[PDB]
Amino acid sequence: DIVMSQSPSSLVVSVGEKVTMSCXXXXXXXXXXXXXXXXXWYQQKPGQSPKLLIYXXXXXXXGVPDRFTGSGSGTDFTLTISSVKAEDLAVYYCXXXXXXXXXFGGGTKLEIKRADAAPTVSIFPPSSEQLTSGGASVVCFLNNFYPKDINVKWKIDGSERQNGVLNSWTDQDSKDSTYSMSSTLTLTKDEYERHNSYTCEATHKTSTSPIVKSFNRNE
Amino acid sequence: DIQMTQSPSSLAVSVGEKVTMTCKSSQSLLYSSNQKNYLAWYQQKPGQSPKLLIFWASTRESGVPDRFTGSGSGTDFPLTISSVKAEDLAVYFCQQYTSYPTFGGGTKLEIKRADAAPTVSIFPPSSEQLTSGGASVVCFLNNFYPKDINVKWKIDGSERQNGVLNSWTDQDSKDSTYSMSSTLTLTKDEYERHNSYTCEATHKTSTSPIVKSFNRNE
Amino acid sequence: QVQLKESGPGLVAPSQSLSITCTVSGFPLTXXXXXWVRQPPGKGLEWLGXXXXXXXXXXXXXXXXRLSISKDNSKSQVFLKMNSLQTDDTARYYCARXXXXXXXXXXWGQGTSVTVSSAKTTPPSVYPLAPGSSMVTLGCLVKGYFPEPVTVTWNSGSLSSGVHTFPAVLQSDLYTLSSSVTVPSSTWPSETVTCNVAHPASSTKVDKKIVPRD
Amino acid sequence: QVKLLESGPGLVQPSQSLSITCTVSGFSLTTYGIHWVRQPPGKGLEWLGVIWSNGRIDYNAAFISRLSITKDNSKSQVFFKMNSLQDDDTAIYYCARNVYDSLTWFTYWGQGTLVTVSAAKTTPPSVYPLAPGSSMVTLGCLVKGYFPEPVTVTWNSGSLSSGVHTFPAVLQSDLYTLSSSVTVPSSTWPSETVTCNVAHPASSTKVDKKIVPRD
Amino acid sequence: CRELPAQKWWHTGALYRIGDLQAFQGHGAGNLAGLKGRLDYLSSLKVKGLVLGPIHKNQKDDVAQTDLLQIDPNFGSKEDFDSLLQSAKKKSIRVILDLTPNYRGENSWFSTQVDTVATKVKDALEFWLQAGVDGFQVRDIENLKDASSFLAEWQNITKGFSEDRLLIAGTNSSDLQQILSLLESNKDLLLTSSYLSDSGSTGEHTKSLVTQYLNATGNRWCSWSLSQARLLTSFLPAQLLRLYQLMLFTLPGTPVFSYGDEIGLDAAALPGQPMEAPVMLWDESSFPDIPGAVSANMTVKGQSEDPGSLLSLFRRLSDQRSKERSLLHGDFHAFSAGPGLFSYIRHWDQNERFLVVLNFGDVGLSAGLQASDLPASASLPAKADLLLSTQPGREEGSPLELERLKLEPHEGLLLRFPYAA
Ligand SMILES: *[C@@H]1O[C@H](CO)[C@@H](O[C@@H]2O[C@H](CO)[C@@H](O)[C@H](O)[C@H]2NC(C)=O)[C@H](O)[C@H]1NC(C)=O
Ligand SMILES: *[C@@H]1O[C@H](CO)[C@@H](O)[C@H](O)[C@H]1NC(C)=O
Ligand SMILES: *[C@@H]1O[C@H](CO)[C@@H](O)[C@H](O)[C@H]1NC(C)=O
Ligand SMILES: *[C@@H]1O[C@H](CO)[C@@H](O)[C@H](O)[C@H]1NC(C)=O
Repeated sequence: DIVMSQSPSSLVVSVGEKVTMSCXXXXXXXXXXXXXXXXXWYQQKPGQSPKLLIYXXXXXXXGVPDRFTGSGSGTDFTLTISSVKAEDLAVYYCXXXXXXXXXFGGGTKLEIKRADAAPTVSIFPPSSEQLTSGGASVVCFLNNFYPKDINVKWKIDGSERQNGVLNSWTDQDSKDSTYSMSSTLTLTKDEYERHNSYTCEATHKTSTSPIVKSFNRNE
Repeated sequence: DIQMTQSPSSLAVSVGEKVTMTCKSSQSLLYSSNQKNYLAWYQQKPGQSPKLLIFWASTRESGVPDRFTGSGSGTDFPLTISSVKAEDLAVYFCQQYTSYPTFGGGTKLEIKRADAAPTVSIFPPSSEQLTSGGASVVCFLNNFYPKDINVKWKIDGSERQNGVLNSWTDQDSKDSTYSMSSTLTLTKDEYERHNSYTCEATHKTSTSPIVKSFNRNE
Repeated sequence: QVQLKESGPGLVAPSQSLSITCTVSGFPLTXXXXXWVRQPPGKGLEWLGXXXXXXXXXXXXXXXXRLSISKDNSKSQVFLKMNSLQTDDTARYYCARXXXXXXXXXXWGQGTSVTVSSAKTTPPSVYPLAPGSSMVTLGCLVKGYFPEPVTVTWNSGSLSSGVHTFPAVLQSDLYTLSSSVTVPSSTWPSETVTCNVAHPASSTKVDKKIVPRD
Repeated sequence: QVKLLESGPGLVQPSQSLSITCTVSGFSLTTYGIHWVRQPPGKGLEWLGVIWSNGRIDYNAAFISRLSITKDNSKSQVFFKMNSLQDDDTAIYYCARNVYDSLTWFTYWGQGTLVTVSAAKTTPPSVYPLAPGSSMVTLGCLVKGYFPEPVTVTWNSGSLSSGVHTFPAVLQSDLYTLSSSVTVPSSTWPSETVTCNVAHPASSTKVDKKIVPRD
Repeated sequence: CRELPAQKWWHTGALYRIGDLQAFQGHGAGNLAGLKGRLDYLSSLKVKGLVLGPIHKNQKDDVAQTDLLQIDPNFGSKEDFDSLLQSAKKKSIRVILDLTPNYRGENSWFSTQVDTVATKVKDALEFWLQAGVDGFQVRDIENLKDASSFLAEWQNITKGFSEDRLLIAGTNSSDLQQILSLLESNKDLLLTSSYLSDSGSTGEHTKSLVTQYLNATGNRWCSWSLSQARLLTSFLPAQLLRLYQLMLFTLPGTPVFSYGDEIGLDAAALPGQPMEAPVMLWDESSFPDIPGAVSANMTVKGQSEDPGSLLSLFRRLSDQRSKERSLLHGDFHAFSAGPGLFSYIRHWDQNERFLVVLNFGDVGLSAGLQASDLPASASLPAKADLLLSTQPGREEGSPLELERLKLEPHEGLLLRFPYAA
């Protein structure tokens, strides 16, 4: 059967920097009886189905913005975009089209290069509805920052809490090309109520100062 | 699909002499089962749509004088003119038969000539136009050969540059001269704010500016 | 237009068989060929088969012994019957149409997930989030659920721009997630802000409006 | 004999339709093909599709079905229909004819039709007399304020043609404006009445202006 | 066991249609006597007959001067024609004539005063049958009013003088309730229509369109053609042109081509040629109006030397049509198969059996042969020795197992397996 390999795994590309990726096939996909080529590119934004872009290696589908001009022939092909837009972060598969067990490609990750922005940290206390249950969990969002590599740290009454940490990154954003992250520290009823101050610390790449929003139980 | 690269963009040759207009293409034009090569040439006189000159790369159409004949075989071929006349000033075409997408481009013929001092004529605006609020004094510069000439408008002895549109003509079929209009555009208020309006000629054939002017009180 | 509705995601116990539905519209089904693919998240995409207008299947050789593609021509829906549901069948299946005998999968469906473990279907527990002491953000915490898909939409789609739903993370047989939406300060004590927890595979929809703190 | 004349509208707006009818006067269509060949002015020629004697219709490779040329032997009219025009297709469109079966273009219509595509309105021009103020004495004549180029100006309706010159029109303020000059013998000018005759077909305004010698 | 049903002369091979004789053999020589060097060429394709274009004298739309009994003198003379008929039996190739009176007007039957036209052609049958020619052809009988009542006596007289003649009718309406409403009592005539014309965008209806026709016909003898007077390539892509002469030959019926389609002649991408009648390209001197649109491989003298052509296929598929017995008059069984293809069998008890599998898709489908329905007198063996493949790249002579077959995209097959039972 045909082997579909995908050469670039991830891509940082600035706004308007001519995305170019490639995919390699096992045998030729250029049948020398119709003298055409058979490959196909699929685009999937996070949370959606994939979408058809190119069929027979050179055509554009109905209803496509024409920044996408894929090319190549033989055992290697190239998807070439002229310039990216705000909504082009997706995954891009290649496909065999002329075979029996139509094997898709591996996948790639396109992310956009952008300037460095700082979070807006907000920590919220557990509601009385959860404290009705005897449960407690403190929530600390981190919104709209471009550096992916980040450090969250927690402290209880100033004393550092290292355990109980649940992390949640998100995808890159569709508009400002930023990431996001929450942090939930879930504790029991009285282990919450045996301590007063709770400290959520955001250690980021954009600044040396940890933006630390914090609160106390009696506050 | 064949493309027809004609070699000269233009050619300047005085009367009685011989020129070569060639064209180059991709493919062999000789259909090998015959011995002919499929080809044409066209003559576009200015203002008119063209007519035939030559079919089948070496013939004449009926009613065309034999100063022109075509030669060449295969891919590269000239026209040649055995002597050039005064009326033969035109644009020459290479056009195609062999594949079905047919055409090529057009070259230009120009001609060398004895130089000519121009004839300058000025015209003040009318009772009809200045009634309609617009002021445009115009000047005519007829009958000169050497193509680059500079008209100079002046208002009260001072050089005026703005408000003037220029327009040349083509080289004439009979005497091979040129003719040029310069159209000053201003307001009737600025028109009546002066007396002297001056038309000056900067030409090659001498260095004296052949002047035409009039005062508005006249 | 090409519109392809599905069941959304469902849950069955392992080593079983189930009907995964794909109700289509906007075109007569006999004029095209509906196909299905398989994707587990964080992995590649895999194709398994294709039915046709004459109820004829040409299945793939890899997933051959454990598929069963069929069709209902009358109700404009292509079914699928999995069987012997093992661990790593937890994945996504898209019912994707294509041009007839061309294999150009253009119109895809919304896709469905499938889960096979013997844990129970449980309704989620909801917690609104009121801030501490301009542009401010609000949240809506949901914990304790294991039917997998949840879409939460604020005020029935009234606020839509600055919403970032965070992904669901599993711990102790239950998933949880966090909502996030940045609303100007003039709106929250004055307007309607109601987190609406729509849970399809529990068939439950709960709305929670955030009252201010004390 | 072999005589052509065609009927074009002159100017249509961007992204609109067109209809050129070449009424072949003198010879029957059913043995000679009819092409169409366009020319943006000052530039090269570019092919448009033919209609053969049968009814077989061709087009160019650059556009297969943008064009639609229909032949009708009812009144010897050859219809032309192009759709989705732009300002990059302002050109001379003219009729043509082949030598019997191959592509030697035997004639063309010698005039043609100059069609340009813009959003501006065709305005009727304004003619202005030019007699000199203060041998051989040169006269001229202005016409002013018109959008389509076809305007032509003749002197005593083509009586003198040798000593005359006519200048091309220049676009300014959405208005083309030309003049035409003529060397006039001094035995004629205050004695023979000079008649400037302006003809604009797109405005369909044929007005004649006798040139008065000045005061 | 089995006593053989009798073989007439036109089940045993192919027809051939020529519309414009002046367009066939090239310009200038538009004579009937000219096409006698070409009859050596038509015995290379070994067709078992041809219908010749309408040569009766016919002023366009004129009733009083339109006579079916003498040759229009553009084509030669009457005594030229008896040299044609006599020389044609040197190669055992029959001749059939058109008998539509109008063929230069639009309506080919003079819709006003219908019965005098039929009265004219009724006498015209007798003279040409005494002239020694064998077979006629009428086109656009739906333009003729009440065509079934007139189809009787024209069939009756051409069965009268002998029973080795032929009478081909034609129509355009592709609805089955019109088509077999002609063959309901009139059974001993061939018919060609536009029934297989409307392909559903590269052949999606075709596997139903053969089978529904071949079932509703009650398994008589019929005739397989795309249309009554037009070429193959004026309906199809040029990529399907090797997957219909495979189907049009091994079906149970009379193959009715036109001229030039053994090249796959393209009426499009040839300017100056009409839609009804291009010129046939014997070599490069066949079209000197333009040297460009004529390539090297669009000619007979391009394809006669390459074995991977369309013509070189057509010189090895008609040869199998007239020769082997099961493709002559055998029985047709189309078993069920995969999603987007079409396949069948032909068997004749102890003779060779021929297995056909086509591929109307556009992908590299693997052939799922899901038969299970045949009699055990003719069912699938393990291997078949691969007679013919429309696209080069395989053996043509190797035994291949059936359930691991792996068709190429747009490739049909010819598989020959013996009795072995
Ligand atoms: C199929 O044949 C029918 C029957 O002749 C055609 O329809 C007629 O066309 C003629 C043309 O002159 C008209 O006068 C008739 O009025 C039409 N109708 C009938 C009921 O006779 C039809 O055009 C043909 N269609 C095709 C695709 O070949
Ligand atoms: C026409 O056919 C019928 C049916 O066989 C037959 O009875 C009749 O005699 C035939 N007509 C003539 C003139 O023989
Ligand atoms: C032919 O088809 C019809 C309907 O498709 C069916 O009823 C009939 O039985 C078929 N003929 C035979 C001989 O099976
Ligand atoms: C003949 O070969 C040429 C390539 O030289 C190709 O373009 C053309 O399509 C071929 N003819 C046909 C009928 O396919």
